[PDB]
Amino acid sequence: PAERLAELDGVLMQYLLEADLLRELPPTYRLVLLPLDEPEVAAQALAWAMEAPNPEGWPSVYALFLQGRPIRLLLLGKEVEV
Amino acid sequence: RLAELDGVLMQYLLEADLLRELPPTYRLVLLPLDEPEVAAQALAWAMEAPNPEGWPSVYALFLQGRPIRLLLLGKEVEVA
Repeated sequence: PAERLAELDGVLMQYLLEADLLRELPPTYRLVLLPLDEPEVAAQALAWAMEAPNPEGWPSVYALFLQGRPIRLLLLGKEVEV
Repeated sequence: RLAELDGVLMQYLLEADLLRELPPTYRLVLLPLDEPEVAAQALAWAMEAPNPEGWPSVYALFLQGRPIRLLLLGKEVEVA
Protein backbone atom coordinates (compact mmCIF):
# COMPACT_ATOMS: atom_id res chain seq x y z
CA PRO A 1 0.00 0.00 0.00
CA ALA A 2 1.17 3.57 -0.43
CA GLU A 3 3.70 3.56 2.42
CA ARG A 4 5.96 1.83 -0.05
CA LEU A 5 7.71 5.10 -0.88
CA ALA A 6 9.69 4.43 2.34
CA GLU A 7 11.16 1.36 0.70
CA LEU A 8 11.67 3.10 -2.66
CA ASP A 9 13.37 5.96 -0.87
CA GLY A 10 15.74 3.38 0.47
CA VAL A 11 16.56 2.11 -3.02
CA LEU A 12 17.08 5.74 -4.04
CA MET A 13 19.75 6.43 -1.43
CA GLN A 14 21.70 3.27 -2.31
CA TYR A 15 22.04 4.86 -5.76
CA LEU A 16 22.72 8.36 -4.48
CA LEU A 17 25.41 6.89 -2.28
CA GLU A 18 26.92 3.73 -3.80
CA ALA A 19 26.57 5.32 -7.23
CA ASP A 20 27.90 8.87 -6.58
CA LEU A 21 24.67 10.77 -7.23
CA LEU A 22 24.53 12.87 -4.05
CA ARG A 23 26.89 15.24 -5.83
CA GLU A 24 24.15 16.62 -8.07
CA LEU A 25 21.51 16.93 -5.34
CA PRO A 26 20.98 20.24 -3.43
CA PRO A 27 22.13 20.50 0.24
CA THR A 28 18.52 21.00 1.26
CA TYR A 29 15.56 19.64 -0.78
CA ARG A 30 12.18 17.85 -0.68
CA LEU A 31 12.21 14.50 -2.42
CA VAL A 32 9.18 13.59 -4.50
CA LEU A 33 9.31 9.90 -5.43
CA LEU A 34 7.14 9.10 -8.45
CA PRO A 35 6.80 5.41 -9.37
CA LEU A 36 5.68 5.91 -13.01
CA ASP A 37 4.38 2.34 -13.19
CA GLU A 38 2.70 2.22 -9.75
CA PRO A 39 -0.34 4.58 -10.05
CA GLU A 40 -1.72 3.98 -6.59
CA VAL A 41 1.71 4.91 -5.14
CA ALA A 42 2.70 7.75 -7.49
CA ALA A 43 -0.62 9.53 -6.99
CA GLN A 44 -0.17 9.53 -3.21
CA ALA A 45 3.33 10.97 -3.55
CA LEU A 46 2.10 13.89 -5.69
CA ALA A 47 -0.74 14.52 -3.23
CA TRP A 48 1.75 15.10 -0.45
CA ALA A 49 3.86 17.31 -2.70
CA MET A 50 0.73 19.38 -3.45
CA GLU A 51 -0.97 19.66 -0.03
CA ALA A 52 2.56 20.52 1.07
CA PRO A 53 4.51 22.46 -1.64
CA ASN A 54 7.56 24.05 -0.01
CA PRO A 55 9.57 25.46 -3.04
CA GLU A 56 12.95 27.11 -2.34
CA GLY A 57 15.04 26.72 0.77
CA TRP A 58 13.98 23.16 0.21
CA PRO A 59 13.49 22.88 -3.59
CA SER A 60 11.88 19.79 -5.09
CA VAL A 61 13.74 16.76 -6.38
CA TYR A 62 11.75 14.34 -8.51
CA ALA A 63 12.92 10.75 -8.64
CA LEU A 64 11.20 8.92 -11.50
CA PHE A 65 10.95 5.21 -10.72
CA LEU A 66 10.41 2.16 -12.90
CA GLN A 67 10.04 -1.48 -11.77
CA GLY A 68 11.09 -0.43 -8.28
CA ARG A 69 14.25 1.45 -9.14
CA PRO A 70 15.19 5.05 -9.97
CA ILE A 71 15.53 5.82 -13.68
CA ARG A 72 15.96 9.61 -13.62
CA LEU A 73 16.15 12.64 -11.31
CA LEU A 74 14.66 16.06 -12.25
CA LEU A 75 16.32 18.97 -10.44
CA LEU A 76 13.76 21.71 -9.91
CA GLY A 77 13.98 25.07 -11.61
CA LYS A 78 10.33 25.99 -11.09
CA GLU A 79 6.98 24.38 -10.41
CA VAL A 80 3.61 25.42 -11.83
CA GLU A 81 0.19 24.47 -10.47
CA VAL A 82 -2.18 23.79 -13.34
CA ARG B 1 -2.97 8.55 -26.09
CA LEU B 2 -0.31 11.22 -25.53
CA ALA B 3 -1.64 12.92 -28.67
CA GLU B 4 -5.06 13.34 -27.05
CA LEU B 5 -3.55 14.26 -23.66
CA ASP B 6 -1.38 16.74 -25.49
CA GLY B 7 -4.53 18.38 -26.71
CA VAL B 8 -5.99 18.52 -23.21
CA LEU B 9 -2.77 20.24 -22.03
CA MET B 10 -3.05 22.82 -24.80
CA GLN B 11 -6.55 23.89 -23.72
CA TYR B 12 -5.05 24.43 -20.30
CA LEU B 13 -1.99 26.36 -21.42
CA LEU B 14 -4.24 28.49 -23.62
CA GLU B 15 -7.76 28.73 -22.17
CA ALA B 16 -6.24 28.97 -18.66
CA ASP B 17 -3.24 31.26 -19.20
CA LEU B 18 -0.34 28.89 -18.52
CA LEU B 19 1.73 29.55 -21.65
CA ARG B 20 3.07 32.40 -19.59
CA GLU B 21 5.30 30.09 -17.53
CA LEU B 22 6.55 27.76 -20.28
CA PRO B 23 9.79 28.59 -22.11
CA PRO B 24 9.77 29.72 -25.77
CA THR B 25 11.49 26.49 -26.85
CA TYR B 26 11.14 23.15 -25.02
CA ARG B 27 10.31 19.45 -25.24
CA LEU B 28 7.17 18.36 -23.45
CA VAL B 29 7.25 15.11 -21.50
CA LEU B 30 3.63 14.15 -20.83
CA LEU B 31 3.43 11.78 -17.83
CA PRO B 32 0.08 10.11 -16.97
CA LEU B 33 0.86 9.05 -13.36
CA ASP B 34 -2.28 6.86 -13.41
CA GLU B 35 -1.75 5.23 -16.86
CA PRO B 36 1.42 3.03 -16.56
CA GLU B 37 1.25 1.69 -20.11
CA VAL B 38 1.26 5.26 -21.46
CA ALA B 39 3.55 7.00 -18.92
CA ALA B 40 6.31 4.43 -19.47
CA GLN B 41 6.37 4.99 -23.24
CA ALA B 42 6.45 8.76 -22.71
CA LEU B 43 9.58 8.30 -20.56
CA ALA B 44 11.22 6.01 -23.12
CA TRP B 45 10.72 8.75 -25.71
CA ALA B 46 12.36 11.32 -23.41
CA MET B 47 15.24 8.96 -22.70
CA GLU B 48 15.98 9.08 -26.47
CA ALA B 49 18.32 11.62 -28.01
CA PRO B 50 18.71 15.33 -27.03
CA ASN B 51 22.09 16.91 -26.42
CA PRO B 52 23.15 17.59 -22.78
CA GLU B 53 20.92 20.60 -23.40
CA GLY B 54 19.22 21.93 -26.58
CA TRP B 55 15.51 22.10 -25.81
CA PRO B 56 14.58 22.18 -22.07
CA SER B 57 12.10 19.59 -20.81
CA VAL B 58 8.71 20.42 -19.36
CA TYR B 59 6.94 17.62 -17.58
CA ALA B 60 3.17 17.56 -17.54
CA LEU B 61 2.01 15.33 -14.69
CA PHE B 62 -1.40 13.98 -15.54
CA LEU B 63 -4.18 12.35 -13.55
CA GLN B 64 -7.59 11.13 -14.73
CA GLY B 65 -6.77 12.46 -18.17
CA ARG B 66 -6.03 16.05 -17.23
CA PRO B 67 -2.84 17.91 -16.23
CA ILE B 68 -2.31 18.29 -12.49
CA ARG B 69 1.13 19.92 -12.41
CA LEU B 70 3.97 21.19 -14.62
CA LEU B 71 7.65 20.83 -13.65
CA LEU B 72 9.91 23.39 -15.31
CA LEU B 73 13.29 21.80 -15.59
CA GLY B 74 16.46 23.04 -14.02
CA LYS B 75 18.42 19.86 -14.56
CA GLU B 76 18.01 16.18 -15.30
CA VAL B 77 20.04 13.27 -14.01
CA GLU B 78 20.13 9.80 -15.49
CA VAL B 79 20.39 6.74 -13.24
CA ALA B 80 21.16 3.22 -14.60
